[PDB]
Amino acid sequence: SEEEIREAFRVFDKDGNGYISAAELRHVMTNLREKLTDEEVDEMIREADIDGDGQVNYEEFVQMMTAK
Repeated sequence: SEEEIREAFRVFDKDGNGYISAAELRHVMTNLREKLTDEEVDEMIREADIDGDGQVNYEEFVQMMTAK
C-alpha cells in the first residue's frame, strides 16, 4: 500500500522534482483513500499549505499517508 501512494504523486510530479503544490496534494488526496470528506481534507490542508517558496515535498507526506 505504500508503493501505490508514492506512484500516485508521480502522476502529478512528472518532472520528478520531488515537489507538488498544495492544489495537487488535494487532487491526490481526493482520488485515493476516500475515508475523509472534502471538508476534512480542506481543513487539514491548511497545515499542509505551500511554503514561502510555493512548494510542498510529498515524500514526507507518503509517511503520513500510510499512517494508521
